[PDB]
Amino acid sequence: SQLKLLVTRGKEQGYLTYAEVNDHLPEDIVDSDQIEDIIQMINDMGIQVMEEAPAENTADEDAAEAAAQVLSSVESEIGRTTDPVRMYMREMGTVELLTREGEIDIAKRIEDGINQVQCSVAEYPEAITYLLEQYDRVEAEEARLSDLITGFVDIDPELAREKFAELRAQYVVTRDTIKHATAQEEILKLSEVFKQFRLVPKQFDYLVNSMRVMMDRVRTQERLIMKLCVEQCKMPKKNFITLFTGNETSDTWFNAAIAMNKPWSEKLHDVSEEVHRALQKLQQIEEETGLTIEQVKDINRRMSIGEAKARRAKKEMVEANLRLVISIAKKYTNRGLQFLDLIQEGNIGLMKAVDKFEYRRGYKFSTYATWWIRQAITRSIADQARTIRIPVHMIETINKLNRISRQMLQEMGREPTPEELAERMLMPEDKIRKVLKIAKEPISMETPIGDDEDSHLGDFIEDTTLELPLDSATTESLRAATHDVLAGLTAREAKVLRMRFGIDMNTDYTLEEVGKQFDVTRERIRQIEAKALRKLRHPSRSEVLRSFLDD
Amino acid sequence: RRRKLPATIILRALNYTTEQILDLFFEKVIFEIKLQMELVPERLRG
Amino acid sequence: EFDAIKIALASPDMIRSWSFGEVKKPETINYRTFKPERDGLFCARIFGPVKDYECLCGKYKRLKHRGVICEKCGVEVTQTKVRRERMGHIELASPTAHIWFLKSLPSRIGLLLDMPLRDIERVLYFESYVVIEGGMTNLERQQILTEEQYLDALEEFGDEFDAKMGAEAIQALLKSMDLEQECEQLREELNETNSETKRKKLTKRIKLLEAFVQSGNKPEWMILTVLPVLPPDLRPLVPLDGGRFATSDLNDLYRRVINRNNRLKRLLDLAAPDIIVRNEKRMLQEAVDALLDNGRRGRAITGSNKRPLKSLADMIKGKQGRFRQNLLGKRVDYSGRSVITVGPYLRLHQCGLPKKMALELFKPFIYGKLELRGLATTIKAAKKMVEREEAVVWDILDEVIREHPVLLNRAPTLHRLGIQAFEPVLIEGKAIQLHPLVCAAYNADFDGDQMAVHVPLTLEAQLEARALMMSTNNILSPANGEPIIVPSQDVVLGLYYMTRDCVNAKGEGMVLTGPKEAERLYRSGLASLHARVKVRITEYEKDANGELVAKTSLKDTTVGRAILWMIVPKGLPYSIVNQALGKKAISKMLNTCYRILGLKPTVIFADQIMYTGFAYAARSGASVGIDDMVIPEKKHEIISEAEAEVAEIQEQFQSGLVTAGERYNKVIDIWAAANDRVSKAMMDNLQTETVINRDGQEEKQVSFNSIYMMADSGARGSAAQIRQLAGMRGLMAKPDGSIIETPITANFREGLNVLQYFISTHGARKGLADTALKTANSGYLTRRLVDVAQDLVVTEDDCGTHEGIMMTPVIEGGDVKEPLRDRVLGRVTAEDVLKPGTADILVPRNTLLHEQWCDLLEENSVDAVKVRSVVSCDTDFGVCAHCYGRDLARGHIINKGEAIGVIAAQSIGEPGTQLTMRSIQVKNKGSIKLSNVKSVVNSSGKLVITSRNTELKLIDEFGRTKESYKVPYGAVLAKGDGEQVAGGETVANWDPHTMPVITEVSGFVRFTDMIDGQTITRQTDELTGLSSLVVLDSAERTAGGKDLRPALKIVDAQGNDVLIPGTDMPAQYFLPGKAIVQLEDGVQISSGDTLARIPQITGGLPRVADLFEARRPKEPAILAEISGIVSFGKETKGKRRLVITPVDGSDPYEEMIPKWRQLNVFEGERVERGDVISDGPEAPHDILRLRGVHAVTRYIVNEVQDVYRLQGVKINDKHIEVIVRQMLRKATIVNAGSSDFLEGEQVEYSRVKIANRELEANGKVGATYSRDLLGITKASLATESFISAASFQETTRVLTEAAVAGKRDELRGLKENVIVGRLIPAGTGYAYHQDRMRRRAA
Ligand SMILES: CCC[C@@H](C)[C@H]1CC[C@H]2[C@@H]3[C@H](O)C[C@@H]4C[C@H](O)CC[C@]4(C)[C@H]3C[C@H](O)[C@]12C
Ligand SMILES: CCC[C@@H](C)[C@H]1CC[C@H]2[C@@H]3[C@H](O)C[C@@H]4C[C@H](O)CC[C@]4(C)[C@H]3C[C@H](O)[C@]12C
Ligand SMILES: [Mg+2]
Ligand SMILES: [Zn+2]
Ligand SMILES: [Zn+2]
Repeated sequence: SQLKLLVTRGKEQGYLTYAEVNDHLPEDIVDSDQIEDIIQMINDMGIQVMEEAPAENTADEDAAEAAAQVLSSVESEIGRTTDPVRMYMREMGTVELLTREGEIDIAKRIEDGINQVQCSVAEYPEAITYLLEQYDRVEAEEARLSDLITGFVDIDPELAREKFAELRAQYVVTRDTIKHATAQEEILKLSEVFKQFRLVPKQFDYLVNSMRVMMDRVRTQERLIMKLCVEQCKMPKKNFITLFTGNETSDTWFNAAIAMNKPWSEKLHDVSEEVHRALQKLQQIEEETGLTIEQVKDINRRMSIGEAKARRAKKEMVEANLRLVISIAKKYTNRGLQFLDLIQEGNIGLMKAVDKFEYRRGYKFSTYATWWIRQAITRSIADQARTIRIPVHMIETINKLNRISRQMLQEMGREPTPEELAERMLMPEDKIRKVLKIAKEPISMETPIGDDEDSHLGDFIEDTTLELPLDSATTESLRAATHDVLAGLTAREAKVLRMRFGIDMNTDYTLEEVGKQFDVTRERIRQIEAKALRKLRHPSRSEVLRSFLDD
Repeated sequence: RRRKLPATIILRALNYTTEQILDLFFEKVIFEIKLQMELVPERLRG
Repeated sequence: EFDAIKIALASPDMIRSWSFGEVKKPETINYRTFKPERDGLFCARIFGPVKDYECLCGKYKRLKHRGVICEKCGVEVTQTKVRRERMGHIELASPTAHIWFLKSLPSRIGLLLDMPLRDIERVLYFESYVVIEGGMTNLERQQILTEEQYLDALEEFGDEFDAKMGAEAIQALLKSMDLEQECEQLREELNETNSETKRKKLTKRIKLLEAFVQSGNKPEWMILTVLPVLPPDLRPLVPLDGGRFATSDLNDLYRRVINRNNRLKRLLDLAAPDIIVRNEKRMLQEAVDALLDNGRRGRAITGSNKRPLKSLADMIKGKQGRFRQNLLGKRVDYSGRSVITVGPYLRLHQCGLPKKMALELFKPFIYGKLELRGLATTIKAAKKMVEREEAVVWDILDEVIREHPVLLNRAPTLHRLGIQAFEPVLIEGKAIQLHPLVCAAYNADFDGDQMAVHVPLTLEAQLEARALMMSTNNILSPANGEPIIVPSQDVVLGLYYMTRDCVNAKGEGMVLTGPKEAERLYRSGLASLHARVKVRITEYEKDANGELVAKTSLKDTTVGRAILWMIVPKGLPYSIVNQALGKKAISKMLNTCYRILGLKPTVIFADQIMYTGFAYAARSGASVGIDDMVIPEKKHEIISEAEAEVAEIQEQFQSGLVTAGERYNKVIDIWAAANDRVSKAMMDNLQTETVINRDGQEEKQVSFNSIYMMADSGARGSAAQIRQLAGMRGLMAKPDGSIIETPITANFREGLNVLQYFISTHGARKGLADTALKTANSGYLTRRLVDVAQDLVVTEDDCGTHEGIMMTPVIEGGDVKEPLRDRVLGRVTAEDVLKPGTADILVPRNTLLHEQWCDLLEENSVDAVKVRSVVSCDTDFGVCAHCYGRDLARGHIINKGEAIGVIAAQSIGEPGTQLTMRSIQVKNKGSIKLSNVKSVVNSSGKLVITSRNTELKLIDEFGRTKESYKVPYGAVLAKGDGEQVAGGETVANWDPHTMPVITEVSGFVRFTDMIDGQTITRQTDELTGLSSLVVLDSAERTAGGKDLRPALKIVDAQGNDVLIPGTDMPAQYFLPGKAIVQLEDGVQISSGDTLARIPQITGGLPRVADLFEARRPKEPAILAEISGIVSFGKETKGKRRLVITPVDGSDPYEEMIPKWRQLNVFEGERVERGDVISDGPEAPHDILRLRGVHAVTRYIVNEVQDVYRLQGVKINDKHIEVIVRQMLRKATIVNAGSSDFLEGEQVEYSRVKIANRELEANGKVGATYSRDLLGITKASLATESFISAASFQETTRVLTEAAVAGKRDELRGLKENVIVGRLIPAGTGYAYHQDRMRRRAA
């Protein structure tokens, strides 16, 4: 319609004026870039913007028809945006802010989730043996006492050692008392006394990961059995639910299920070996677990639920905190890094805050974050803003000098001198000159340096690693002359010289191997080489080789 | 150099009413009610 | 080595196959040890060593270790130039779409998915979801779902639901697709979808799918998963002086991509909220698209400056890209430039070269020749000897230069004579000396111009310089066979002065024994150079089979002519030097020598002419003074008279008796007449003198005034410039294009006052500003014409065709402006030229018409010869030598391997900065002849024109036309066919207005349906009251009469209705609207009586450009789309309707003739296809369709030669037909026949032509077609090579189209072998390519 009217003239004249296009342009508000998009869309069939009123047609109809169809779509469009920052503001402008009480609920949800996870990992106490072994090795002076554990939930090493002694006593009195009615109570008491301790995040995560590896091994075995008993044998799931579940340890559910007088039971004969190996691995692991796998399964389910609750909790905290970072980031727009990059770097510092924030101390987040965010923006501007990376320390020093220099200029009405800068700062003066040399950003090799031929700066930079052609001809001339002066000699001495220096060969053989082939003991071959040299030395055999002696 | 819009918009943006716009731009022909009109000899040039 | 270049999409496996390692860090080099970092963009363990044969740690430093990987760093020890070839790769964290295949206007991804671009972009930028094989749960594949819709649909659908977002969704769509099944479905649909738009879309899509299937690609390769990384040495980080570094913009883009990819990978492992990961993926997409093609969809990306960064696409495309600049326009060794001086002592094959410039250009030759003679023991010794400039070095240099041509070239190479080969002559100084006779070829003068000199190195290059490019081989213009080595300005003045008589000079009436005695008398002072004497002259003539028979006689001539006769070679006559010998006489003399004697005599003769002219121009002592500019004695009287006349006109205007518009023209004409009078008086007072005498009586003779001598001889200047020197400056113009009424009445011998000078300044600056535009516009046309015609080559000896054009002289109304000789010389006859008596064959056939044959044709006075043309050659992919003609630069039939397209383009283009964008009265005596003439005896027995194509030609006594006048319809001719006429004998007259309506027989007329007040109006003359019934148009007449058609059928006195005399149909002559029926209603009339009386190009270079670009005229003349009887039907329907019901054929053809048009055909008339209905500018496309190919070529050559002829330019018609041959080279198929082509399809004419010829030899039938006419731009666009096309078209469009099609290029054009750096298949390299093709067929 309106666009079609604009096309009408375009073609009728073969050209149009910026004003007429902008006016006929659909009222459809366009965010500049959109207007930019359509201008080329019109340029697709070919048109002259010409801010003023006015050279041949070379446009394929296929391009033309496609541009026409997309042009029609532009009118039917509503809010098409080809700009990432704008899209980001919109997708972010869809989450409400949180009030002061709005972090307490989230924080307690996080604390409850992590407490559930801690108890669930606590229920599986087999790790306690690993913790005890680590403590024993540490007490063997393999590591620091305070590095293994960040204290306990109590403040002195003697108390920690007493608690470790009690833990070991309970472990030994519970492990050796399985014989079952009361063993569960002993295990519960052991877990409860272990709950009073506090572990470093790295060791706790390692224990969790080891447990996950064991559980994934068990799950791999179970799924291998399932695929070897269902896909190959079409074993009804009802049989698996009835037999495998309930015991989960013996071979009765599989080995003794072969006599069920069913086709799948008979077909299990072919795959009995691999499933039997899987059962053997499980029996061992089931013994290693020493706990009903179903109970473990429920432990993992509860842990997953707690982790999901914690993750979605912070999610909302970080959505309001994305609402932020946009402010701090705008403070470094022209610092050598692009805005969306600054914002995304801040979002990571924000995540780091939310996970390390304690509401008990009642800090305004908007303050336990406005730092973590700026630290992450500046760290980035320092580690990936220059093509030639500079250490954070050198960047700090350079910024300090650029400041101390501004003040000295304002109070001296004159740029300071490498000497006065050294005096005002605390640097050996030569260090100042070194830091005042760290070349600024590389120049663009396409920088226009023209007005005659439209030539760029990179066109005038020469290649310095090239051999001149009179040096390649000179080299071949020596490679020949040498053959003459040398050939003008007897065979054995010529080969001695050839081997010693490497003429026509692939190694500068030392005297030992030359003697091996020529049978001798160095001193003679040394003798043969020296005669040759003094010989080729006299005039009448070394005039052209002399010429090759630059002088 | 933006999109053009009708001129009168700006006048309305300057706190002008339609009556004032017409008073500024156009002259006035009066009519009386029988059905008599005042005539100015110069107006009916042709 | 290689014989083709294949192009296709790259699989991720292939991209990993190219790479030597993965780049993982955005690092480039260390900031203190400036060494490459471990896994960065300038690494050494991925891209190779930074020093030849050395590791980076330094353990392995000697070549003896070449080929091992040091374990302290893994840097293979090899050559550092391997760093210029090795690629890396980057593993993207998320698939990314290639911008070229996503945002090319046809949008290959969208075309292949049948999905609009907006949906693809929305899914791409995480705006909405999509369905990838939704399955059997009410889902539709490729269905767009917004986020909330996806959420709510996920509910109650426990199935996977196969929905995704982002470039991975697009990749899944492409991967799950099957092309063969789509082809099957499309065929099934095309079986029963016979609807225009629908079947068109189905055919388009099945074509695209079949092409993609054949290409061998997979669609999922359009989505990037691995990103290649360019070798470091093509994007270097070079250190500069002062510690500064220079870097390529690609390093910034690569660092951006790597930073965002690493951030995305790190952010995926932190399980961040999906908003963050979506934004990171969008950023990664943006960074990759900026790398591949910056600012194609976004706005841009800028570096430290505000300039946009240069991307990979920006390094191939543009006017600076590799596919352009470097590859045909690079810097060259063994070359140098300098300033040019005259050097009048040189021979045409020799140039003066500075000794110092030659000691540098020929340095390696000097080293070699020194070492070969023992002067220097080694090459370093030789380098020091030449450096010291020893004495022996100059002798060795003189030996090296002896026979070794050098190519000289002047700035704008506009034609091939801008590079020529010369033998050097070592000279002192620093300026090149250039033979004067060559200047015209270079368009060079000696006021600061410079020339470049190149030296051929190989043996073949030297031989080509000596045999092809030498200046003594190129003395004829390739545009026209005329010599281009004619003496220019001072030679002309000297030779004109020498051969120039005067009334009474020393030694008049003497009798000499020969030229030698004449020269002996002049140098001894005993005779004047202008002394009418009698001399015994001996002249030889080849009046035999090459015998040179001698004749001695006693000629009457001056001393100077006899002296000049000494340099003329034997075979020429004596009348050539027995005239005043101006500028054109000398060119005629050189042409005669060339055509009679050959090439070597012509070269010797031209040098002798130059020497003699220079000598005697010095001798004359000609000069220019102020008294030489003689102002007329009556100038002021003429000016006063004109001023009085203009004053009288002005005072009358002030009295209101003349309008201002008319008085303006009156004053303009008065001043033009005054200017003409002044010029005539000046030129008559200047061009003659009085001299006394042999006896003592007055006698007039041609003046020896220096200015008139320069102007008359053609040496320099013209009467127009002498007019501004001695007459009046004349009439100026205005910035508006108007002519200022008052002229500048002063000349330059006087002075201009300040006002007149201020007026003159405007014209000067206007001209200065124009010249530049003309230059820029002539370059455009030449580039476009070589792009179209570059690969046309003579590839055969004789195609054996029997068709050709019919050459006859071109006559525009009056005299003939181009005889038959110019148009037919050098061509080959297609048919025997029968003697005008029809007796026997004059030239049998296949005879190259050289000068002797053309003289014979002039003797027999035949003016119609059929000649073979390029545009109608049967050769496939080329042209034969017989259909071309002869070379025009060599003078003989053309040779196989000749780039006739480049020659044609350059010949048309070079003369274009010299082109500026601007009743019958039988004059002679002859027997008038008429053509296509229908007529009937009038009342006085005079003839009446009853034909729309009537032609009158003043056939002369011999039967050769000398005038051709189109005879207006409805007019009467006094004389008749065979009736001899005379001067001013207006053969006929006709109304300058109002097309008359004539009948055929004398009889009464009934105004049937001609009702007054209904169909017509009683407009009887108001004053004379004479019946003037006027037909009323549909709206003009009553609605009832509107349907009624006004008719005036003839009726006999018997009361019967007369039938058109000689026809059964009654003599009804329906009159259209406005028809002036001054005749009374129902009135008897005479035979062919006036039944009624219906009421009544750019120029210059833009005219030529739009003539080759086949542009349709704005008011296209309408023609007879078919032969038959004209008529009409549903009128007023916005456009009147017409029909030509074929006499026997059906389909009367209906047309929407716009009513505002003025038809030329009576509603009842018969016509033939290609007959004017309306009238105006003809359209080339109509002419090709209605009339044959020979009738559109004749139109273009004649239409484009008018622009050139008007300006005095002369170029042969061969060159315009080779361009036209390239315009109509595509054919549209009409009936598929028994061939394998669809009907509505365009194919190469040379392809359909051979497909059915081979089919016809078999037991099948051919496919019919209709030829197409294209402009030089679209015709070019159709090249079958993506390398040649990528040079002068849009590189991005060419490479995306070729990659998806899996195209392959086999180098056989001239532009693709230049880029790849191998012999072009045209000239000396035409034999190489032929043997290559032989071996390949093997
Ligand atoms: C105006 C034309 C552009 C070109 C002539 C100008 C524009 C920017 C200039 C360079 C930059 O300043 C950076 C360096 C500064 C050093 O001091 C001298 C070298 C250095 C490359 C400069 C040389 C030159 O002057 C440049 C290329
Ligand atoms: C008309 C534009 C001026 C241009 C020709 C001048 C202005 C600055 C000059 C360059 C700079 O010095 C930086 C480099 C210094 C190296 O030593 C030699 C190369 C290098 C590019 C110089 C060559 C040349 O001299 C430049 C480009
Ligand atoms: Mg000049
Ligand atoms: Zn190493
Ligand atoms: Zn031919």
